[PDB]
Amino acid sequence: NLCPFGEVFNATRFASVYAWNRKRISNCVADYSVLYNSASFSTFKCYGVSPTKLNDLCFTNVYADSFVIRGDEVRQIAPGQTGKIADYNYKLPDDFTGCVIAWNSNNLDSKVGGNYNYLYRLFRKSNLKPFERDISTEIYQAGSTPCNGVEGFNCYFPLQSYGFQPTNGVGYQPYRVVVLSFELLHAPATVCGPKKS
Amino acid sequence: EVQLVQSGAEVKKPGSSVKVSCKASGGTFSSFSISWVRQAPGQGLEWMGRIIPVLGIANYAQEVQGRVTITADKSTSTAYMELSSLRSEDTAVYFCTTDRFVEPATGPFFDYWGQGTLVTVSSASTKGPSVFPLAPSSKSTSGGTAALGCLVKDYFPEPVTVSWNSGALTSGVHTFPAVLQSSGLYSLSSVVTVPSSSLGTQTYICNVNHKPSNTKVDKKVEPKS
Amino acid sequence: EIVMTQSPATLSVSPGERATLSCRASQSVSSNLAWYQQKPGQAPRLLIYGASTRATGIPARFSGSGSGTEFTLTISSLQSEDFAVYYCQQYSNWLTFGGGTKVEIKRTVAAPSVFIFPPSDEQLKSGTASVVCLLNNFYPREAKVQWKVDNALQSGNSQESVTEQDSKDSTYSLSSTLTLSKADYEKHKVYACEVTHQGLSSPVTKSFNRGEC
Ligand SMILES: *[C@@H]1O[C@H](CO)[C@@H](O)[C@H](O)[C@H]1NC(C)=O
Repeated sequence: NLCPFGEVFNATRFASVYAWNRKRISNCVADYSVLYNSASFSTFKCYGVSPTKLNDLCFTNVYADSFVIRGDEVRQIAPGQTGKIADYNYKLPDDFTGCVIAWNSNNLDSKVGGNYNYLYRLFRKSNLKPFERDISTEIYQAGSTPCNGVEGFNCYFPLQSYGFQPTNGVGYQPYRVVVLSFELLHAPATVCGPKKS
Repeated sequence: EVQLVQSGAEVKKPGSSVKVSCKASGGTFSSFSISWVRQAPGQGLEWMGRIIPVLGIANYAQEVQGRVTITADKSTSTAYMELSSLRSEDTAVYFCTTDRFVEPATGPFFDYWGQGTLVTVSSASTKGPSVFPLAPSSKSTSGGTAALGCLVKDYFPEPVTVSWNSGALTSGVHTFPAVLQSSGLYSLSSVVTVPSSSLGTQTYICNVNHKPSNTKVDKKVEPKS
Repeated sequence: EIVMTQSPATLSVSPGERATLSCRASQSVSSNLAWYQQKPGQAPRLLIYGASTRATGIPARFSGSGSGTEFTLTISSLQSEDFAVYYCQQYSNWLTFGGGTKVEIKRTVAAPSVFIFPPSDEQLKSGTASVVCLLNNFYPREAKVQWKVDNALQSGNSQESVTEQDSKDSTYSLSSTLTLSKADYEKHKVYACEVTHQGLSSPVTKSFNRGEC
């Protein structure tokens, strides 16, 4: 049985980055050559694993995380990076074992006058731990005065919209991201390439 | 681009509630959020709240929290503002706006506005006016010109219209804004300056129409003797 | 909080002239400053955002400048439609509205013509007396009306209302109504309206005696 990579890569709609999606993959045969030999992806960088060995490796579980960001932020989806997306939305671990796949989606995720479905967290008083997902909407207290849950001066709503317009520069255009995580536990590996089946 | 059409004006009693609609004629609002801004008569603009339709979350200002509910039906491209426990202080015009944000500034500015919805709150009941004359005399002349008019008193709600001689007389006419009396009823006057050399020649009739009570009065104003 | 101060409250400029409106922020808002125009009876509309960027469809005779705490809205050649209220608004740290500047039509000074009207016998029959003082076709807008009943200054029992600037001659007119019960109206004789206006070298009084006409 193959792995349902099409559900993740070829999904109709993607999640906002602050509420990034995660799909568990197990008990299937994966064909990573379909992905590395695609040229549809502008970004395909692996960490802690080498890409050409993937078809000959097994793992206990593979997690695919999917979300949308803008072009200038694709570089933040890497270990050790900082910035608004890596600090407040989606953080990779320093010891990351997996791959980061991205591609431009300006045609799917833009609307004339702005597509506002895709949001990001702009304010947070602490950085995320790796793979932490914060979907709360508390008012962010920028000063010393309690905000009482009321938006206002020094009391920011923490989320903001990308507002993807098809006329934005490539840096401000939507990019779909899929992060694969290769997890190897003391348990029978169930996700293998075609060669290790 | 975006056209915002709001529901019509409302006259409401204290303690009751009102719900004002705002429809984006384009089939979409094309904004991150939609705000409601109110303006009391003669006053400035006060932000009340916004709804973020994508999240279904509404943030309200402190002055109305607990009394106000802002919603948005994505299917009909319509935002609603429901104000309850209405007091007379809520008498104002209410505007809906599409919000625009420029990172990293945290405030919105409003690039498109509905036409506004007047909400009058009063314990008064619908009453027609009484029309009394403001008759010309000698202390009512200033050279060759005299002044006369009509006093339209004790009506509710707004408005009344006033014309002179069934629209034939228009120059020199001043119909003043109504004043709200401590009784809760409205009162205005409409005056016109004419040559005093024709106060016996010309006949002057003010035509008063108060549509809310189906009251129409034609008042002849003749000089005093 | 950020406090927005607009000056002056009323800007009297003649048609076709240059208009300059000031907006001051109590602390820096960078360029996150918006200007709105509110024509009489209409909703506000956006003129400028980003301190100097015209909203779509706004003609080039409107322009904004400034950054930080000091902003200005300039109208290069005043048009009749441009006579309106103008609001600035910061959106740097949430939002704050300015108090508004009224751009008013500057015209030559014109003294009011004053008229007083005793209550009608019809109204007196009902039990109430209304005494009306009319100030007709004056400019500037500042005018002071004083009611005296037998030299007793009336305070708190009168209401006034003022027209907008006349579309033809740009003047104002004002109406002042003094309210008395019928019984109090008949206890007194001299009903006077004293009007103070810049176009008058001396204050003017119009008055009648109850029952004498
Ligand atoms: C996505 O769809 C394209 C064309 O429909 C197909 O060639 C590709 O293999 C699909 N990708 C995945 C991961 O299923």
